[PDB]
Amino acid sequence: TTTTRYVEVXGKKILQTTTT
Repeated sequence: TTTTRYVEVXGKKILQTTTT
């Protein structure tokens, strides 16, 4: 939960690029 990952969403996936 920091780098470029691909979580399962909308019954598929999606790229993330959020940070804390």
